[PDB]
Amino acid sequence: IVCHTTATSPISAVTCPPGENLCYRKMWCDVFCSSRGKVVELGCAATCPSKKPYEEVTCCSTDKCNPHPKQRPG
Amino acid sequence: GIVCHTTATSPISAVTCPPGENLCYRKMWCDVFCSSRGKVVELGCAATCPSKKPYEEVTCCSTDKCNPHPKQRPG
Amino acid sequence: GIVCHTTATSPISAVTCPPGENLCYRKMWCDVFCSSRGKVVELGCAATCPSKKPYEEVTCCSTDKCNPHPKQRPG
Amino acid sequence: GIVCHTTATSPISAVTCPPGENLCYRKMWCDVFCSSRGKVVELGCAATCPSKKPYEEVTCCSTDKCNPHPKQRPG
Amino acid sequence: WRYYESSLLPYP
Amino acid sequence: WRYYESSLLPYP
Amino acid sequence: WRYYESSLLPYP
Amino acid sequence: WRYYESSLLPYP
Repeated sequence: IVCHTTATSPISAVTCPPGENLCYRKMWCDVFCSSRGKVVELGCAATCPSKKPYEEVTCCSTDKCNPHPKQRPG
Repeated sequence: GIVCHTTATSPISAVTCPPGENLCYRKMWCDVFCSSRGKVVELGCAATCPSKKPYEEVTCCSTDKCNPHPKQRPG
Repeated sequence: GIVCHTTATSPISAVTCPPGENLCYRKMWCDVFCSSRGKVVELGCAATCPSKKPYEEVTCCSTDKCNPHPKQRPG
Repeated sequence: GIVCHTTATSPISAVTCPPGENLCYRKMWCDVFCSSRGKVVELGCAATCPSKKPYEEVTCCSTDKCNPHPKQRPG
Repeated sequence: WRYYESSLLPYP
Repeated sequence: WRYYESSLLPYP
Repeated sequence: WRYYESSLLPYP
Repeated sequence: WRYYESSLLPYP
C-alpha cells in the first residue's frame, strides 16, 4: 500500500513495507492548537495505532487515503 | 540533524536523518534501461559514506539537501 | 532505527539508538545489595544481544521502548 | 523493518521480516547427524531473542543479513 | 518537523 | 519505486 | 547510572 | 527446511 508520510518535507507518499497494509492519520492538540490546529502525523501501519486519551486516529487501506487535512485523498 | 533527499517517497522529498547519520548520499548505476533512461538514482541518509564499488557511482556530502536528483537544484 | 530506555541518563529515559544498534537489552544481575535493593538494572541499545552468564538476566527485543525498567510497563 | 536470512526458504534467502519482528536470529544444535553434517542451522526473524538451551547456540543481531548460514559471511 | 492541520508546511 | 536521472517521476 | 529493580531512582 | 553447517543444500 502507498501512504502519505509526515516524515518528509514536503509531505510525500511512501510504499509501506510488507505486512503494513494500512495508512494512518494521527491528530492531537499541542500548545498551539488554538491558532494552528491539531498536530498531524501520517504514515504506514500493520495494526491501527492505539489512540492515547488526547489523540485522534484514523486508519484506512486504500492508496494515499490519509492525506494532510488540507489536501485531497487518493 | 542533517536533511537529505530521499528516493523512498514519490515525489522525491527531503527527510531529516536520524542521529549519527550526518551525511547524504547519491548512488547511481546502470540497469537494462541505462541507454535510454540513464543510471538508476538512489538518494538517502548514511552514517558512513558508502564504499565505492567498481560499477556504481557515488556522491557523499554533509550539507542539508546536498544530494539532489540530477534533474533538480540542490538545497 | 529504534527508541529505547537507557540507564545512561537520569532519570531513565527513552533515547534514539546510534547507527547500527537497532535492538534493546535489559540486563539484570545480583550485586552486593541484592538482598535490599534487588538486582542491578542496565538498559540500553545494542547491535547484538549480550552474551548472558548463567546468573545474569538478559532479555532482548526490537520494538520501541520494549526494554523498560522493572518498575515500568513496556510500550 | 529489517531483512534477515531465513531457513524457511530453499535455497536460503534474505526476506523482509513481518511487522514487529525487527531482529535476526541464528540457532544451531546437534542432532543425530551432527557427527557427519554438523549442527542444525535455523535462521529467521524474531521480535525477541529466542531463549537458549544450554546446548543450543543462539545469535541475535539487528543489521540486514547479519544472520547468514555458517557458509556465508554477514552483510 | 511537525505539521498542523492549518498548513502543509512544517514547523521546526 | 525506481528513479532514473532522466526524470523526477518514478517508474515501477 | 547504577539502578536497581526496587526504584526508578539511581543509587550510585 | 532442515539445514546443516556443512552445506547450503537442505536435507529433508
